[PDB]
Amino acid sequence: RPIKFSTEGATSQSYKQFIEALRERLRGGLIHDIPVLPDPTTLQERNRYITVELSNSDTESIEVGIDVTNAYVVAYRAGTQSHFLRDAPSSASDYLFTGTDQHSLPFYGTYGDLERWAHQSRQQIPLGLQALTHGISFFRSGGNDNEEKARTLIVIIQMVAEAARFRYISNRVRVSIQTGTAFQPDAAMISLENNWDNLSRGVQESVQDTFPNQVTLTNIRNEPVIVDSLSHPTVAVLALMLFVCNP
Ligand SMILES: Nc1ncnc2[nH]cnc12
Repeated sequence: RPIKFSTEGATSQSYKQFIEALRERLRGGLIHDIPVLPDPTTLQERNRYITVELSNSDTESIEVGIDVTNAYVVAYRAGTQSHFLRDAPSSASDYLFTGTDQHSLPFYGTYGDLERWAHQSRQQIPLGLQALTHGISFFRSGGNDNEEKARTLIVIIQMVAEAARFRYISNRVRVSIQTGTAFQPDAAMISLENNWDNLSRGVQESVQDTFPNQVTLTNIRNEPVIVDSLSHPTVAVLALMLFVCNP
């Protein structure tokens, strides 16, 4: 029962509905009124991995497998063949795409390794409906180009997983789809991606609404904004937290 998103005639609303469905499946609870992913140590492995279907048409689609403990993309599938990130958890292949031939990709799923293999940083790689359409077609074609494999995963990871995590990012992608205008992730988006764990930890370890360790983000105007409390307006950007601790 994959959660589905189609690029064909995609709209602001259809993308929003996709992210909302993904967020609702990923949610394991609320901490300080903010959704949090499940604690991996008490999660049953049969409940750990979910699939998203990304389609360009009724006859051109791929699937991506997601670890609900951290919203990580750990694998993708085209037809009878699947491909797992080098650092996919051992159990991922026991539950995802088990009726396929499962291959191991040569790169880790980290931005560091993906950017290394793509020979491009996140800042350089366009996001938006055309980028996603192009990536779906590339994975469905089965092309062996590892540079484009890494670039394509950078696109999918941000338009699916980072979008699920951050309201700022889902909205930015929604605008791209609405307007038909591709975009490069801005410094605010990059800083959110880079600080998800730190923000999740700040919220969940907060004492009287104040973070034990402060978090430095960058704002839409390339200015650095310090976040140290639950009341910081930038905290409203968190749609899903990584589980760190119960408060
Ligand atoms: N593979 C991945 N999936 C989701 N978020 C990520 N952030 C960095 N790598 C990621």
